[PDB]
Amino acid sequence: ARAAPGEAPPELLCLVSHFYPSGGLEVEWELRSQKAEGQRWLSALRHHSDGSVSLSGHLQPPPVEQHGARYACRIHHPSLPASGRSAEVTLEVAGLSGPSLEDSVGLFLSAFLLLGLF
Amino acid sequence: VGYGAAGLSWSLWAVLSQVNNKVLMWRLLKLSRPDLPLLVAAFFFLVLAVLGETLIPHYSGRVIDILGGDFDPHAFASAIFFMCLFSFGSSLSAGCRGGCFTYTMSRINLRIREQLFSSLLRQDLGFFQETKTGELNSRLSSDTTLMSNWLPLNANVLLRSLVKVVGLYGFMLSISPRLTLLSLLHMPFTIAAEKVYNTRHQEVLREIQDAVARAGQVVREAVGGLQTVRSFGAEEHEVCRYKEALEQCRQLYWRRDLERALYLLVRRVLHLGVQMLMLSCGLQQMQDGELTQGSLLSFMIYQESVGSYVQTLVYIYGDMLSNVGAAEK
Amino acid sequence: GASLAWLGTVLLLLADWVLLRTALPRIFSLLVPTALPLLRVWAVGLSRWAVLWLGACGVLRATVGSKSENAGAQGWLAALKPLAAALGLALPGLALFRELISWGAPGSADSTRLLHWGSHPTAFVVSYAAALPAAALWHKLGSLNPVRRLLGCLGSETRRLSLFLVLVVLSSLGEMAIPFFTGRLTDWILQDGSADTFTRNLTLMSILTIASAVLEFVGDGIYNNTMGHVHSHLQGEVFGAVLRQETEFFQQNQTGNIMSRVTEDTSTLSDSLSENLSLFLWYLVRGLCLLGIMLWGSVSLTMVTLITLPLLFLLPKKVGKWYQLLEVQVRESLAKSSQVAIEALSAMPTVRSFANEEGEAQKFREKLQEIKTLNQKEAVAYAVNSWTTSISCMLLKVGILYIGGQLVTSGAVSSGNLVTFVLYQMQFTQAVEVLLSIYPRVQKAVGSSEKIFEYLDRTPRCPPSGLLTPLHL
Amino acid sequence: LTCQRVRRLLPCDLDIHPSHRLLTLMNNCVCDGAVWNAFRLIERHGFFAVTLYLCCGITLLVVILALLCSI
Repeated sequence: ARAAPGEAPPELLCLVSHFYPSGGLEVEWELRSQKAEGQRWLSALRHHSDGSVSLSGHLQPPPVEQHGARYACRIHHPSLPASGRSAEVTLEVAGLSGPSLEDSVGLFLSAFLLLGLF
Repeated sequence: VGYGAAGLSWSLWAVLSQVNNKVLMWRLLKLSRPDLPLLVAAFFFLVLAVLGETLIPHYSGRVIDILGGDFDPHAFASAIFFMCLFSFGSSLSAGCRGGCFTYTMSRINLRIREQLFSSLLRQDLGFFQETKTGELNSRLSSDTTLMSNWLPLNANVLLRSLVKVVGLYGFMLSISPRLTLLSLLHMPFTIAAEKVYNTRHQEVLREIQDAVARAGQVVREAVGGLQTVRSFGAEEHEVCRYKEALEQCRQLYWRRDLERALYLLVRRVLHLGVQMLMLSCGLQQMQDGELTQGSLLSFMIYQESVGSYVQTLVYIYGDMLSNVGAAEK
Repeated sequence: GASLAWLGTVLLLLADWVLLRTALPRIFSLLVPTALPLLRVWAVGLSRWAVLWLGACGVLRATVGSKSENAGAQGWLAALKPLAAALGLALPGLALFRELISWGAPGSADSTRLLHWGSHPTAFVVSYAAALPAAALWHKLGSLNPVRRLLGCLGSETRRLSLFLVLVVLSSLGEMAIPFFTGRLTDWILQDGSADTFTRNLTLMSILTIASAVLEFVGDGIYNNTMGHVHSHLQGEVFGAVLRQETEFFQQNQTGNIMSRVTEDTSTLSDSLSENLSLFLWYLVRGLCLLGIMLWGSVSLTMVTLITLPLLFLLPKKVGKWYQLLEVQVRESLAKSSQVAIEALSAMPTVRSFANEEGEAQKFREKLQEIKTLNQKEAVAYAVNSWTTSISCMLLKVGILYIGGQLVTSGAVSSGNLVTFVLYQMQFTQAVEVLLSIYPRVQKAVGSSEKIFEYLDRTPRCPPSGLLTPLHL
Repeated sequence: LTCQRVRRLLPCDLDIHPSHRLLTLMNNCVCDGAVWNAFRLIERHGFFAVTLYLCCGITLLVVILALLCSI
């Protein structure tokens, strides 16, 4: 995901796939650590033929200093080790930036060419 | 394959089998003898230029490598300084060499003109009864130019190629004598094509000079007797005659240029074919394990370079011989 | 007049900076969906161009009403329209070109984030600073020597030199199509087991090389035929012009002199013309290809390189007149030698009846001595000009290398693009050196052709022929 | 091979007219700059070999000068 400065980051979605037992799942959102801000909720359980279930943890981060912050979902389940299993993402907030030298010279070339055509 | 080889060798030898050109070139060398110090200086400067140009590439590559990778300002500055130093020296030597060659050409031209005029002044009067003044002047002002019209460029190219070919052949022998012997496939075809083209070229050059002499005689008669042509209202007639002579000259020029272009096309095709053959043979050897990839690339570079140098040597030598022998009168 | 025009221009600038900067992006973002940022940028650019063009038209109409003041203000206002067009269409054109170049590696930051760059004051200033010089150059070009006389000979042959140029361009394209379809050599030759890649690439390369060779053959044939026609036509014209003069023109100009001018000056002129024109056109086309590649590499450094070429062409412009005078003297001395030879060889009974072969030889030797003293200067100038050209191009390369190092340290240019640009800029500078070496040859050709063009342009000092042909006289 | 990094569009020798040039299989690697690099050749073939080859090349020209001087 690539956010913008002052714009609401997209609602991140963590998928926990094909685990049994259904109970005992702990999905925690972290900002890498500190707790990831943003309204976090959970989806219903989706059963499969083999009997395992899947869940979706949904996070809505608040409007977004930082340049390479990570939003991650950590899953703690009895079958997993004590550390659990995590899925992280990268955030970019460089939605605005001044024109580069290459862009300026390219604009000059475009102006020259379009004036030549006319 | 044996039948084909025997037939192709027989055809090449038939095409391959000059003394007049050699003696005229020796005469030109005798006439150029007084310019020996200038030629010595030119050769010295040529050698210095080649030696400097062998050193420039290392520092050019150092600069490129520094820019591409980690940028160390001190190394960048040192490489720039040495590249500039060697380029400066080589350019100075090249300029001196070119100036010396040009002055030698001019001196040879003036010497030719003086000797031809002093020889003409000694002839018997029947010689001047049997010849025309305009044509003599055309010889003295154009064939002398032809005799010395190539030294600055042809001499430089010949000497550079001569300096480089021996070393390149040594290197490619060091890598692979087998492929080095294979690479000699081009020489027969090169020499045969050069022989055919040189014969045609010399013939057409002589015809061109004759036509130029005829047109010069037309102008000579028209301008010398101006008051007589103008008293019969015959200027348009003289202009028509001159235009006919110029048309003949133009057709001869066109034949010369067309044949030269066709020869260049033929030798480009030969070069491409022989390079393809060499690449195929080297690839087969590399697959068989005889030589590695780096050796194959190095040998291809060296062998193509020597092929180009040998073709240039042959062509330039033939061109000098044609230019000298076209001024036979 | 002038005050009203300046006030209108200032008001237009302020309006563009205030309203068109911010209002238009909002309007075209609300009207256009977010799925087409390029469309938003194009719409904003077109709207800005239309507004500025309407303002310029209104200002021009207002100024035309009054004619009491000078016309310089109107001349300056004439560039308002191209400047507005540049301002409006600089960004959308670049965005369209970048989108069309690659569909998987967007440069972005212009087409997307449309309002973030239109309203960006930095981008506004950059667009104005880019549009000002382009508009200035376009207006200067639109508002619009012996070399012209020299080149006027190639008037009726344009339709054939154009074919020559087309064939040269086709050969260049075929030459460049080899790396773009077969890649680098090691990509296929070194791979062991190559059966569908070695043969394919080898055959494609051979076909392209053969096609380029045949195209060069045809172009060279066309060019040589055209140059032969030019040579013949010029010689005929010079001879006719000489014969159209008056009876005393041939008592001031002697037979050998006129003959040398007609037969020898024209031939040297034509040889120089052919050689240098072929060289110039070929290297011009290849330099344009190299410039395209360099622009692909780094646009900024390519512009920096193009800025400094006049600095390299300064000195030749100064020394061209010296070259012309030197060659004029050389031709005159050759003509005097021709006169001596013609006069001596036409009266041999008289020369021998007085035993004066030695005197004729001495006169010829004196003329040759003059020519020799001129040739010494020719050679020295050749050496010094070679030095100057080499040093100039070396300094060009060194300066570009230093600036590229500064840019790579500053992070403005990536290392790979910098290396590619440098490697192609070296070839570009070599071509520039070839052109610099051509320039003195053109000056010498002017010097050589001075007298024959004087003959051609001379006005005979005799009455023209009449029209009376009565049946009975 | 760093020579194959760039595509040669001009003739390797600029004093040769373009119409007289050869269309080479290996562009920018057979040019005199890429081939006759003193440091690379000394590394690959040894100092003695390169020096000997250059001496032989120069002695060819010395022989030509001697022949011209015999006249």
